[PDB]
Amino acid sequence: LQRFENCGIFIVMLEVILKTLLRSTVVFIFLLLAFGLSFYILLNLQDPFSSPLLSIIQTFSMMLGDINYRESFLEPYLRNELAHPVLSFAQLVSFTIFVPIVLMNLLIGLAVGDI
Amino acid sequence: ILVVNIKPGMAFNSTGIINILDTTNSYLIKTCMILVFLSSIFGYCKEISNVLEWIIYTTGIIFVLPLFVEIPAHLQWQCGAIAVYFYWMNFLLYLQRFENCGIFIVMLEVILKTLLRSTVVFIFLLLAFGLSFYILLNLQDPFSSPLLSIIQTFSMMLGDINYRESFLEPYLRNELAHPVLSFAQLVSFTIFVPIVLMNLLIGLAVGDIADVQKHASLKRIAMQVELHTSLEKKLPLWFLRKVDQKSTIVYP
Amino acid sequence: ADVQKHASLKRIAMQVELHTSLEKKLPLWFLRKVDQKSTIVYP
Ligand SMILES: C[C@H]1[C@H](F)C[C@@H](C(=O)NCc2cc(-c3cnc(C(F)(F)F)nc3)ncc2C(F)(F)F)N1S(=O)(=O)c1ccc(F)cc1
Ligand SMILES: C[C@H]1[C@H](F)C[C@@H](C(=O)NCc2cc(-c3cnc(C(F)(F)F)nc3)ncc2C(F)(F)F)N1S(=O)(=O)c1ccc(F)cc1
Repeated sequence: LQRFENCGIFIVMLEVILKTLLRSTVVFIFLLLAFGLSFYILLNLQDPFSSPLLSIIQTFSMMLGDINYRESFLEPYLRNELAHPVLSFAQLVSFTIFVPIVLMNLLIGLAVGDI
Repeated sequence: ILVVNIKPGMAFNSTGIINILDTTNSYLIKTCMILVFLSSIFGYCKEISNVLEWIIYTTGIIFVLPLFVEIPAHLQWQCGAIAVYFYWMNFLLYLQRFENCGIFIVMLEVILKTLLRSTVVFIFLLLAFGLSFYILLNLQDPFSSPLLSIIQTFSMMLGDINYRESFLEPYLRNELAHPVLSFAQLVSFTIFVPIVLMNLLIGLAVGDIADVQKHASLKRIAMQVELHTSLEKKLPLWFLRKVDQKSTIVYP
Repeated sequence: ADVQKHASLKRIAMQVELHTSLEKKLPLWFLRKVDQKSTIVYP
């Protein structure tokens, strides 16, 4: 579709943002790996974090701002199923600040700036 | 390597993993513990970057103290969850030396400081909802205590309000004590904080990252020049004369 | 991004409008007691 004037500029805008997002992972995958390996320690008794790979896929999927908060922090806390409660909520807010808010606004800053 | 080969919560020693004691990774666990311990005692001697290095080395020791001193399994992994996190968070602050990484850490430093100036104001906009939902929704598990109420009303700000599970399903069972005011506070939240504050933060984020990109093509080179001159101020002069070079050829 | 055009002036305009509103309403002898003509700084 790049060969039609009606289409090609939206694929220039896709090429430009996808390449920008790619340069950004060479830094921020080491941010994801901090949360993925940390929630593997803190939430290990739960199905959705049971293994380091599933924990990094979960913290990848939480990125968009859908943390499943009641289902894996609160309902476990009110049943003592959290092993490290004071630190587990401190890692919840550290994720919520750094990723759904800081990184996902940093990427709107890049995308709006480039497009 | 010491994390992913041991189930989190099990005590361990150089001899292996305790449940029973078993030896199936013992040479890997022994060598990784000695390497982390050495890295931490040398880490103190090389002593926000300066603060994170204390949090890492004072805690990565506690995760590995069972190389010498037996410790509660809970304290070993509660330290592991902190040390394993801050090792990777602080790895980004080493990436600033690479030409093509550092500008994204500059854009992270700028937006994080911009959000923190905005937090000194809007914590009181959170605490208004956090203590109001503590009154209006007290019969529900997520709002059972003022601290849990403020954690829940923090976590709602992304625009994930659990509306059916805490307003409408409770309303259709008369479990809301103050129904008219409870829905009036549900709208007042949905306006002020997943819409007005998050669109304000996107306004700050775009406005100041599009200003880093105004200088980025110079900031790359200014970081490199300040790095290489800092090393010329710290390398001994004979080494610079042996290693530096007056002319170079290129073959395109 | 338009408030951030004026922000570095708007900080000061808010401070000037605050301090001049108080300077109109504190009683005249109080300003003459308090409003010192020079100040030193030690960097
Ligand atoms: C660069 C940042 C942004 F801020 C947001 C996010 C992103 O959308 N990046 C695109 C991307 C992802 C992956 C990928 C593949 N597979 C996994 C695994 F292992 F989990 F399965 N993870 C990531 N590969 C290539 C790309 C690229 F081509 F687009 F560049 N990333 S982040 O670093 O992943 C990330 C950061 C924080 C966080 F909390 C969670 C994740
Ligand atoms: C400044 C505003 C933004 F618009 C959005 C949001 C945010 O992401 N700020 C980052 C942040 C949060 C916390 C924090 C820690 N711990 C709790 C507690 F008590 F709940 F556990 N709450 C907050 N600390 C430091 C930072 C900072 F360093 F980044 F600045 N905040 S807000 O004020 O919190 C907030 C506002 C409205 C709302 F409806 C809910 C919350």
